[PDB]
Amino acid sequence: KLFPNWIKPSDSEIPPLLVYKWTQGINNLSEIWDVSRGQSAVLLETTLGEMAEKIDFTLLNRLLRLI
Amino acid sequence: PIYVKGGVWTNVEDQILKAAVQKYGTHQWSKVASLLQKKTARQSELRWNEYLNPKLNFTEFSKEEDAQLLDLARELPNQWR
Amino acid sequence: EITPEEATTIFSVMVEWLESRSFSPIPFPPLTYKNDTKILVLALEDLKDVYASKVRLNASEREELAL
Amino acid sequence: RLYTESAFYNEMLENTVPEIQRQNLSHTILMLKAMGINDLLKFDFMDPPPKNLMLNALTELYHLQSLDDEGKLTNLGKEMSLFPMDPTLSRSLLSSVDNQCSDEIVTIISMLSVQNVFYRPKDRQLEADSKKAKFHHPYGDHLTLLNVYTRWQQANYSEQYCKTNFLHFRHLKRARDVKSQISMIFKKIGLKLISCHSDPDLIRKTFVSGFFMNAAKRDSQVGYKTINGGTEVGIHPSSSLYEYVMYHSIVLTSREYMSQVTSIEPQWLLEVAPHFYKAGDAESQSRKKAKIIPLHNKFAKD
Amino acid sequence: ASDLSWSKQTDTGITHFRAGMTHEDEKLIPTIFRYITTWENEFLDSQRVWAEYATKRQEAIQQNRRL
RNA sequence: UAAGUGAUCUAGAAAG
Repeated sequence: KLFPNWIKPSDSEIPPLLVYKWTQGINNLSEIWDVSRGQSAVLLETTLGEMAEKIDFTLLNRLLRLI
Repeated sequence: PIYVKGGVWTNVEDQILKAAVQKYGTHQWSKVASLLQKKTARQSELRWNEYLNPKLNFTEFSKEEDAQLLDLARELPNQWR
Repeated sequence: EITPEEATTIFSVMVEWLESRSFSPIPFPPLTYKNDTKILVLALEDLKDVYASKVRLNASEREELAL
Repeated sequence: RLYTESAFYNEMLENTVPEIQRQNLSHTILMLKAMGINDLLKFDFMDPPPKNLMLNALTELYHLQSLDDEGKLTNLGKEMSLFPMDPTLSRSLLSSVDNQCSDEIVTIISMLSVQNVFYRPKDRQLEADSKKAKFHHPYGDHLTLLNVYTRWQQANYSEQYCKTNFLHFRHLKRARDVKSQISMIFKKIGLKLISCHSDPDLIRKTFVSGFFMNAAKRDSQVGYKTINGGTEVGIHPSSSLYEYVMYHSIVLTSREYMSQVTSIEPQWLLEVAPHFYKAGDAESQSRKKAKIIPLHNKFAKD
Repeated sequence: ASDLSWSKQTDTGITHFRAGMTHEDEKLIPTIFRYITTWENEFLDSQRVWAEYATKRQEAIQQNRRL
């Protein structure tokens, strides 16, 4: 149980399936759609730009030596 | 018989490769490979890069150089290239 | 690019995380495994997946297949 | 006769065959050794058995420690010969006080000395299987035998209780009389009769102690592979398991099965029979030899 | 092909159908999209069938049989 | 106070 549930791609569920699940999760949040008491939702999509392309081996090495 | 390439660098073979390199230069590795019936292009190029090229050195390291090395190991962990 | 302070912080974070998890690290794989063979079979299968379709193969490809 | 007169006169063998050519000779060799017969090959049988059957049975008795390697009786082989029993069962039963479960093992042994007590009619399988499941110990057919006998002797018994639970009264009654006769021998020879408050590990260890050569391991290709001879075997239908088992019986039909099976920890196989589970005795490195090597290394030394 | 200038502002109900891949002597070639189970259906369906499987597994356990 | 009018691109020859 290294990688927690929240990491998507490897889950053993299909990308459309994943999407569907995400949607379900969003819906199933407790009183998420209320706009009465100034309730305000925000969804933040962003890309971790060059996430692999600037991993330093030193730091990476030490990190791995943890796991 | 046709087969998959590999094996070990016999001295004659090495010499031949060197000759080829003199002839065709360090970026036509296909031709040089072809010249050697046993060894591949990639293999050849690697060999040239690693062992055979004269602008490398295999002289032992001075104490200062040893220090530099081991210090590098300490600081850059096993990024040996 | 990484400031050493930043690196340190990162290390602290990750350490904290696994600390919270009781995450025992992955060992260097010995001769112990009942799965070892099974594991091997997966990797080979994956590799084979490249080569089952394309009948005409390169030299490198051929070598890989042989291996 | 649904055959020709010529087939009767010429093709049928005269006699089956005498019983000696249709047996394992494990008990017979131990008897001949206790009688003082050194040369078993030249014992004057009216019809001699195949020499290989005698040699295999000498080898088994050496593994059980009843004989030494020079083919002489040990203290254990002399004590074993005093019991009117198979050697594996007798040895399991004698040692059972050391493992604090002699009372339970005296029951299991008496049950193994009778036929299968569970009735399963062809057209009434589901009701019969459900009644057996009242007594069934998962991964533990030998413990299932203990549970049925204990219920059969319970105060909650009634006249037709065996019929209403699909149990053969004749076989359970025979197992009781065998248990009483066995218990009288335990008292006569000073065995100590003992039990534990709660322990299925000890019963399994005792059963291993006699039956360590009748072991099989779960494997992906064969279902199960026997420790002795490396035979591909299935579990016999009567049992569904939830990776090592001991079996009472090897059943040969059009396929090979093992019947009457109890799960065992394979560390206990190494502990209880280290001479037999010596990795040198295992040729090459097939699935069993391979799985024994992790158990010795990764699951025991470290 | 709805009203392109309006459609940019708000979603319209589809009003006008353009002819896509046409032909003379138009035999109504069926699409592929009709013969693939659309994802939502697949997922509700999945939930059903897996639930069923779960239930029967329990039945098997209770009955002590191979399902 | 409760239907179906209508918008219909192409398009073949050479040499490679």
